[PDB]
Amino acid sequence: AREITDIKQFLELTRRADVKTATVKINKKLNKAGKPFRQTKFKVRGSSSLYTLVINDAGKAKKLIQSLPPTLKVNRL
Amino acid sequence: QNRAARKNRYVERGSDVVFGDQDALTASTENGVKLRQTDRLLDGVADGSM
Amino acid sequence: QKIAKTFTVDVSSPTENGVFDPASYAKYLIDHIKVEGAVGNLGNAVTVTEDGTVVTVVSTAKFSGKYLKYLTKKYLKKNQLRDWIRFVSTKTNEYRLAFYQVTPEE
Amino acid sequence: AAQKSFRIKQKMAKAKKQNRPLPQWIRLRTNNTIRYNAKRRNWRRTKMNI
Amino acid sequence: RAHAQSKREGRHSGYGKRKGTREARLPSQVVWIRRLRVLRRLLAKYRDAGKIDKHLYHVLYKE
RNA sequence: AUAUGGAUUCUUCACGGUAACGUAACUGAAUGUGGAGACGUCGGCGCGAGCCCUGGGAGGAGUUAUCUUUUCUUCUUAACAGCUUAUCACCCCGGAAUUGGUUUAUCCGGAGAUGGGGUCUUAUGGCUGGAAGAGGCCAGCACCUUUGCUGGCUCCGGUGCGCUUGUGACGGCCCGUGAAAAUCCACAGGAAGGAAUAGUUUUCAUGCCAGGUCGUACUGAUAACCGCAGCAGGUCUCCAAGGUGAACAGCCUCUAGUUGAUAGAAUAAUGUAGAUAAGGGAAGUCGGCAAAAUAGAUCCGUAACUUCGGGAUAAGGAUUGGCUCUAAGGGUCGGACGAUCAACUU
RNA sequence: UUCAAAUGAGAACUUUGAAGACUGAAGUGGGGAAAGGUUCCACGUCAACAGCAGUUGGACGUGGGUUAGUCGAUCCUAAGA
Repeated sequence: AREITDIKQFLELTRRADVKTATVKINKKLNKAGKPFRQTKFKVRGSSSLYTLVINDAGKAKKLIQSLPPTLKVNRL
Repeated sequence: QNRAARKNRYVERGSDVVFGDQDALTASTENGVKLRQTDRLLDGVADGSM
Repeated sequence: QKIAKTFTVDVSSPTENGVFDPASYAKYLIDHIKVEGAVGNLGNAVTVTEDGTVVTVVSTAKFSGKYLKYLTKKYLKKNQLRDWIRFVSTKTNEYRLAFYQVTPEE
Repeated sequence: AAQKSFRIKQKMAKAKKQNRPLPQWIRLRTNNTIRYNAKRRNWRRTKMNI
Repeated sequence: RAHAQSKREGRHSGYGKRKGTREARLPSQVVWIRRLRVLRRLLAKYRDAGKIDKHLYHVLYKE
């Protein structure tokens, strides 16, 4: 497994054309120790390794789901 | 109690009528084996007299 | 600073049958609870208040859900209601007395 | 043992298949001298010495 | 726990209860090494904070 | 096997840092040289892991004649990957007697110490990915069914001459100085090979294909091995909880595992194993044989002889429970003191 | 060691439950090497064996069960052959 920070690098992996399936994941966590917030994790099945991208904000998460290609298979939770 | 007692009791199905008193359809063969299995004592001889 | 903690014991299924009563239970709690030593000190650290369906206790002072469960089973043994009633948590700080399984006789 | 040769294993296999009592259809034959299996083995009683 | 709590107070400690040599109970070398390290790093922080000078530090180190 | 991406090249075979060295890359045949593989035991000292001990909160179980904010239990995180981290060692600046630094252990410095600023290994630890979807602990519905179905919580800390183990840097020991080879890598060398209209790099990245043969159950012993046996015998090794205590001694417990050894009824003599005994105290016996007595720890004290190391725990004395106190012995941070946190020794 | 129920013609010895104890992490625990070779597990079943018994079994009868690029062997050398 291999984390990615950058958003541009994730969009390259989706167009790489070995990646048959992706999967989205949603987790409840608590920031600092103040309040809850809804994390997301966009994982993508490479041939060798599993690349993943942790987005904390819920607003940026929902635009990212649309920003995936339609031809790629996507799988919720 | 009486709510439970009137809920729990049963219609008695068809299988109870035919197989209440009955038992042992296809009796237990002498080796104690399943239908496809083989038993090399009694594969050779066919019949209970022999 | 101190930050209060509501705890809510339902007693519906015992009370409707009439083995149990909220009034003696709310009477039993309010004296037997201990803060900072010993019994019978508790002005405004806690406030035990029955409705009838649900009993409610709210504590700015040191108090826990296990200590509430402790004092209930202490009370239930006093009435010989252990073996037939048990203290349960449905949600966090949200408790209710439920009868055990109990088969029908017939 | 639990780390056998193939050859040692091969001889256990022959020893397993030989380990059986007499088929009952052989009792019934014309001029049956043979009554029981006289070269039967058991793990406790006799060590096969590989 | 109750026996451990009385041992913290200084109870069940006396000559009757003890069945080991002083070294077996607490080694003499450990008592030295605790002590000598403590006297060492006292003199370290006095030197660098500059209560004591370096010439007197060198004498007290060997003492 | 190759093919795209990146890098490199018209100064063809990368740049940066004073330097230790650094980075995603950054041609290389013969031959040669070097490292890894590659290694004793003992001793303490540091660091890590697992276990032990311990507090708050969220669940579950037991106790409740009287007392107990109580007793027990669950709250977990793999290989692998990417960032980051350490003793030793090394580099630069600078020039030390009024000699300084420093380990539990006294070794180091004009062959350049102390000091200040760096570079490196990544055992090990940390942080995210793996990964909560898993696992664990609870709650509630459907019901002849060989059946599903749905909710929660899974959190935040602390302590140490602790135990087991791994590793580090040191020290002791010898007329003992404690394997080899496969395999892999590096360095020196430069045979030669590559561009300006497109080549060179498959030790950077991603992608494609493939991985045969044989062993794999179970016991490992007061019934599976060897003693003619389902024989009180013999047979190599790993894991290893709580208390008492110096202790992997003995004694009692938790997890796990047994409850197997022909039974029943009486309680004669003689036995086997084990105890006690008035007064005397070896009169017993070939012979104090066998029992008895002594025993742990602390303090006082300790002869002859001696190869000066010993003899020595010589001998011989005074003590030890329980409780409630007093006294001394540390750490942590920010500049004469003050706050706060902890160990079991005397 | 004891009490009940179940099974069965038959129970001091099988099974489940209820009690009382033991081994007491240098184990009557959990895994392996040598050696054994199916003893593992299920169903059926008691003539003989289990120095009493037996409905029980490592017994008797019939079956099922051991899946590897990564754990081993294979490869390397040791004393030696």
